[PDB]
Amino acid sequence: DSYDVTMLLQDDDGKQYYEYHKGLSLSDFEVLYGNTADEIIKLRLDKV
Amino acid sequence: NDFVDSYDVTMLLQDDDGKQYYEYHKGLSLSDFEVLYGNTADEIIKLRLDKVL
Amino acid sequence: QLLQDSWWNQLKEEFEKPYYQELREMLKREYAEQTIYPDSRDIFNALHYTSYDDVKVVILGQDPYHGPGQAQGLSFSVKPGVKQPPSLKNIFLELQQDIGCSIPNHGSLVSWAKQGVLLLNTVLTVRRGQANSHKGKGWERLTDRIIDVLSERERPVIFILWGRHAQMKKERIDTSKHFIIESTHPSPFSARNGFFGSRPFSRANAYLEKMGEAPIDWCIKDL
Ligand SMILES: [Cl-]
Repeated sequence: DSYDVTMLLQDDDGKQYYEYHKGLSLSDFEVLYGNTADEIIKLRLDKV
Repeated sequence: NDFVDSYDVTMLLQDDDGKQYYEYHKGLSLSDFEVLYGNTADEIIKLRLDKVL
Repeated sequence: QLLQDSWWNQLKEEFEKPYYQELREMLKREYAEQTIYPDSRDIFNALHYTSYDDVKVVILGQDPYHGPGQAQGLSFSVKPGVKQPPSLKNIFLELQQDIGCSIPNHGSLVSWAKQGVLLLNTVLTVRRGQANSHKGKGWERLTDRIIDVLSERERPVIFILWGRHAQMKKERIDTSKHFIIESTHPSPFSARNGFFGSRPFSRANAYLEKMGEAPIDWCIKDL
C-alpha cells in the first residue's frame, strides 16, 4: 500500500541527480511520474 | 533507431496466493514501459527501470 | 483577512480553527528552515485569481509541483520559463485535439484562472523534492471545505475530476445542481486509458452555454 520512489534524473545541462520520495501510494506514484519534468535515467519503486 | 533510447525493466511481483517471482523485460521504449505498468495485474514488490546507454 | 471578500465570507470560520493555526505555525517554521513550494505569497493564488462568485469550472489537483521554479499556487500550471512536465504536456495534447489550440511555448494557465477556472490543489504546499510531504497536515480539511462551499453555491459549477483521487471528491458535490466531467488522469500511465478523447474542454463550454454563460477561451498564447 506504501512505496518509496527513487529516480535518477538528468537536467538540460547533462547533470544527473537522484530524487528520493517516501511513503507514496501507487496512485501518488503515478501522479509523481507525470510531474517529473527532467529526463528519467533510472526509476526504482519499492514496497515499504 | 539511432534517434531513440531503450530501457530495461525488472519487476519483483507477488501473485494473489503470495508467491514472489521476477519478470524481465528488455529493449522497451518509454511508452512501452508505461503500457507494461498498466498491464501488470500482480502486486508490485520491486520495480526497476534503467535507460540503456 | 487572508482572502478576498466573496471567499472570506464563505471560509473565515475555517481560518479561526485550531487545525489551521497549527498548520500556519508549521509552515512559518518550514518556510524559514527549508525549501517549501509554492512561494508563501502564492499559496492561495487559485482563490485570488478566481473569486467564489466568478468560479465557472473547477479543475482539481493533488499537491504542488515539488521542483524549483514550477508551482504557482495553481493546480497543473507551471511558471513561464520552465519545462512543462509530462501530465501538463498531455493536457495540452488533449486540448489541441478537442478545441484545436496550438501547443504553447510555456505552461502557465493563469489565463484560465482569470476566466473563472479554479485551479484548486487539495494540498497547498510541499517540501522541495519530496512528493506528498505535506499530506495530512491540515490542507485537506480546508480544501474539503472549499469544495463544500462551492457545492452549496446556487449557481451551478462544473467540476473536472481527473484520476482516482479527484474522483473521490464526488461524495462532497451536490450533483442535483452541479456538473461532473471525469476521466482517467493525464499522467502518461493513464492518459491513453480514457483521458485522451474525453473532450473535457468543449464539454465544459457546452454546459456553460446551456446556462447562458460565456465559454472559456482555452487556448494559451505564447510568451
Ligand atoms: Cl486514472
